[PDB]
Amino acid sequence: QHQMFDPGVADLLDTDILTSPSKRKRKLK
Amino acid sequence: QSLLTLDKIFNNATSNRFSTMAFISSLDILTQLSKQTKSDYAIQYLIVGPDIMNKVFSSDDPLLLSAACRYLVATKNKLMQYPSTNKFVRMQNQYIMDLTNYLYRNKVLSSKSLFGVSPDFFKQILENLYIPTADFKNAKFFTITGIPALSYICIIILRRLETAENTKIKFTSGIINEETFNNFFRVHHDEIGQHGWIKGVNNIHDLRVKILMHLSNTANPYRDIAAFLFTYLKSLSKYS
Repeated sequence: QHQMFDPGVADLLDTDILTSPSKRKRKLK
Repeated sequence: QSLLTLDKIFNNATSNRFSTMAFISSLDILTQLSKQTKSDYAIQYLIVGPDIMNKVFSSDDPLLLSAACRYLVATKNKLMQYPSTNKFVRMQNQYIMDLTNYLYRNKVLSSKSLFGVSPDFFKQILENLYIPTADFKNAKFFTITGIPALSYICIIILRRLETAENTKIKFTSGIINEETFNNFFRVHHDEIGQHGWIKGVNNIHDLRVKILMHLSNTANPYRDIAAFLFTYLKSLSKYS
């Protein structure tokens, strides 16, 4: 698993965009 | 110098060669000031603080790194008559040990810190950083051929050395590292063993020394990095 963010800051950052493209597509339009 | 190094014009992403020209002009004036013995200036006016020097060491500009090495060479040759333990002599010692470790030693992870940063973070950046070949990952790109400003420069120098000696063998790989060097000797072992490549070189360290010989010639604006490596290295002190 590519944990790009530090665990201290990944809690408040929504990482679910990379896993689910539908979340990104509904956060664009 | 304080205004020039701010990350609003002089960055590692949005480049500005104007700021680099102003910085190397300031470094040239500092080198020409350090050679004047007759003027009794204060010793504190030749340092610029660590925060400028480590930042410009981190910057990927070969002319700027050459000017920084020139500044270090000048300030050490001025500081040799000064006492060996002052507030700024150990500062210059920190500068040269960090720069030599980043440039030739490849011992960054074993050091206490690099440019004021401990090597645990420097290793953690290497973690999750995918490399296609994991033969030698922690020492591949932390050297004279691994510097972003000096990676392809060493390849140009190697190609010119191949052309000068009329070698039938050309270094096909586009990166000079230990893995590529070992693979290059592995693929053409019997040709390397007899004739057809750069003479007097058998390892990657000898290749770096032979590169440093060509950077010391009177054809490049990168004289000062070769002199810096030839000065503050007892192994390279005989090549001056």
